[PDB]
Amino acid sequence: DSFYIRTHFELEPSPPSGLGFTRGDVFHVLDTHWLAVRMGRDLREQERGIIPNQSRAEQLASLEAAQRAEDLSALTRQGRYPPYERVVLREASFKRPVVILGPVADIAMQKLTAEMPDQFEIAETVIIKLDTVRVIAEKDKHALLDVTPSAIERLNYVQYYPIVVFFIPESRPALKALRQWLAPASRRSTRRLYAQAQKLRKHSSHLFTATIPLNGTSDTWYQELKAIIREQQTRPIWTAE
Repeated sequence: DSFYIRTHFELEPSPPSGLGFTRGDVFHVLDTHWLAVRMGRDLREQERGIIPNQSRAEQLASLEAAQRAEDLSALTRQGRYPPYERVVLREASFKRPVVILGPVADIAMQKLTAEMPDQFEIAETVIIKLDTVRVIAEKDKHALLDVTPSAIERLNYVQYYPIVVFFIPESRPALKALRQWLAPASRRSTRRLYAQAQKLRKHSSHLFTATIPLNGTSDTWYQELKAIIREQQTRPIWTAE
């Protein structure tokens, strides 16, 4: 047989063929102890190898449960996901949340809702709740999110699959200029924000669905932004088969 599978328990790599996985990873199982291939955010096949069959998989999961006595295990329970979940690709039947990362999340989010109140609303955070995002997607709008990598992994896990856009700053000066021009009254460290972007790029790259170079003070990055949201909104995402 052949199909796509999503894994809901942890497994360590194993020499030479055995593949390791984490809650949320997806495998194109080529043949059925199963021959499988990992699927990256690219949707392009990556490491080829071996993975446990349904039966061994169920045991390995029961085991990992008993051993209990960004960790996503509470969601696997609250979601009632099985060790293996057969998935297929479909275009989202809802407007996908949009996560803006980088030193202009605030500017980007204000301009979007100001220009298009009917397609965008900022998700209100105090701590972010899924229901907040759900309520906004129900109004048929993109929920705009300013959140951590951890938040992003949770949304990916429950299959809201945000569009994640990271903005790359030229330099601390170049960013201070940009901010002074687009957020004149803003009182926030051009310094804390630049270093934050560096931290995100270093360790969080894997969660980005797009990056966009901040290269001046013109509307270009904002233009590319808008095009990228409308495009990736048509791209097929994983969903339960």
